[PDB]
Amino acid sequence: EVKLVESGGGLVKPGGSLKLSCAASGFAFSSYDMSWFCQTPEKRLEWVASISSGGSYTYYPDSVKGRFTISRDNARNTLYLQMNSLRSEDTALYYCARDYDYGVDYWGQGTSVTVSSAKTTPPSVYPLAPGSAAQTNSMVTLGCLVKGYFPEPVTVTWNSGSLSSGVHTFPAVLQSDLYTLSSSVTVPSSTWPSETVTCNVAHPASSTKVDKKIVPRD
Amino acid sequence: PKLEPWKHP
Amino acid sequence: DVVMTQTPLTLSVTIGQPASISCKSGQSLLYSDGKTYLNWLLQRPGQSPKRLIYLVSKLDSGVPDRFTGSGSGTDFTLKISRVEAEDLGIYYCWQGTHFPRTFGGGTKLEIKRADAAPTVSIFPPSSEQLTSGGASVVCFLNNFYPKDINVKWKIDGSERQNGVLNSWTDQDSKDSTYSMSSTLTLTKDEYERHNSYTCEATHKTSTSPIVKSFNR
Repeated sequence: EVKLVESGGGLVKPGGSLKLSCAASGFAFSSYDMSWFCQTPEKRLEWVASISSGGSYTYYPDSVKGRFTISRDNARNTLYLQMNSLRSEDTALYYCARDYDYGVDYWGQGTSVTVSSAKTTPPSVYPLAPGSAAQTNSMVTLGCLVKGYFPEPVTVTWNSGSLSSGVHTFPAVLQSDLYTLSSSVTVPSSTWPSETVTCNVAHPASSTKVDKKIVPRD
Repeated sequence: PKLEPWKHP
Repeated sequence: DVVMTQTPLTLSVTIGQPASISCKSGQSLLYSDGKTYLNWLLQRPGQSPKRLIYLVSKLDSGVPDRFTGSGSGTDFTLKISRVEAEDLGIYYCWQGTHFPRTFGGGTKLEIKRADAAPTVSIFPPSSEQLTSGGASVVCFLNNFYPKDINVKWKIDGSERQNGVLNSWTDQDSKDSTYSMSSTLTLTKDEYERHNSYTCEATHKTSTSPIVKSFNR
């Protein structure tokens, strides 16, 4: 099967550069035109660049022309996008794609790019426990608030993975250079407590892990 | 080649 | 440059039933070569785009014939003769006749199911947050249907909007419900000079708001 695996995304400053890569396999890479696309955080798709199979011809929308450069190492099955003069607007999920059948037939998995001058910041992780004895005394719902981090992503698990049903982890929202997210978990009021419920939050960009046990207030 | 019109011939 | 306008924005549809989506171009996609470069693609939630259609009506061979593309000029339709669970996602049309390639904005395809009122839970701020000198009240509204919901915050029976922060999940592909959280953020100081904290959810399933509340 045709396969496209993009790499190289991460946090960059406005004005900065970043070079993305796309490892192609399972087809004769050097026989096809290739492209880059991006999906903005509000899910707009946009065309970013295209290069002839041989590498002679390159094409750009006005919005990236002059700033971005597409090329390829045929010997080595790799597509590249050298991005310069980055601006917040280029913040997107970038996809490698193959041009065939009068358009595009395959898409890779995406690599994520954020252009921002905001600071890397580890999350605060607050435990959320109720008051009373549960409305539906049978099920209790808990959570944690993951506040104040940058950039994306964090991961949230409950008791290390083993409490996976009953979980809603909400998409993060950016509100002043800082993301906030919450997760809820829903368990028999007979297993809490009794047994412990812990949220495990990880934030790779600050190499931080937080394990917050949910203890019943007062 | 099964290219879009704006592509190089 | 070429404007691509897709309609409707979202479409809820019924397992078993047909569906159609529309896409208009600001200008003709017909090229002086007889071929029309009009494409459809699907993005399933959290997955990568998947080709669906090219040259108006040619089917990608991983896709079933349930789907048919048609149209000419400036008007195109994608139709699904009978919708399955896995059709959930965003459908984009896109044009490559005129330089530069451009995309329509996406039609989100949603699945119908029995109404559900949200299970609503309120949480006061944590002791830990309060020592940071801030306070957030959090409200979970979980596993409801349909997507449309309204949540207001009340502080001592006032109403407050100017520190709230909402977030919605995607339609769950297991139970087809939605969930939402609402976070009200204040200073410790504001929060300690008021008593009653209310989270009020208006859903279509009721006439009356779900009210959740605590004193202190």
